[PDB]
Amino acid sequence: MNILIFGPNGSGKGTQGNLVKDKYSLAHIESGGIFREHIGGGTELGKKAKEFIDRGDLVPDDITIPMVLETLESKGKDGWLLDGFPRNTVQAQKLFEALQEKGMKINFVIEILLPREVAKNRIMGRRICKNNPNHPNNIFIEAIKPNGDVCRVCGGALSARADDQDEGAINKRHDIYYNTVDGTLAAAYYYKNMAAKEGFVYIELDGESIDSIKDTLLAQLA
Ligand SMILES: [Fe+3]
Repeated sequence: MNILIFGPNGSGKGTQGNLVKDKYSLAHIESGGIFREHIGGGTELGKKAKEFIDRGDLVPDDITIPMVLETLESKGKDGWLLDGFPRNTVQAQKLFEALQEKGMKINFVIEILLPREVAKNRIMGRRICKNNPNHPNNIFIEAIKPNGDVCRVCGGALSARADDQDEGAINKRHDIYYNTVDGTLAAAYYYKNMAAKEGFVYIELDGESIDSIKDTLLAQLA
């Protein structure tokens, strides 16, 4: 079983991913760890990539893509979930041609739908209990709305991390995702539009009841 998953920052994508690869026993291949296996453990491609990195440059796709495929072959031999790559349409199209050339089928693409404005807001609405950071508090998600200026769960003092209030970096990351011309949503639409031709199933998830979404999906797989 081979899955792609797409979703903006603050859609709980990593969470849904995790739930999926547990239930179906898949290897969660994330775009960061690909470069670690390579650029760390020094593969032929890692070595060539690091020359670009060490210069202030991004890796070109004809290095990036072969790398993604090598990780999928070796770590993904029994089923994989790809999160975070492809970020764009040039990458998406190249990825898909590379996949066909190596005969790896996609079985499901998953897209977590969520409006730009609502996504920013779940990032910004997110407060951390000082007693236990796992205690989920969010001004903008009702189910988990905090209790005054203190933790919904245990009533400890809760603060904001200022990476969550960095509208600079959040909008840069979202300008890329919600880019329907050639960015991440364009990458997902590209797959959506060939789902039937290629015979994979494309699953849309309403990103706005954390565990009623976790079985709109569990239901739709195998
Ligand atoms: Fe707490």
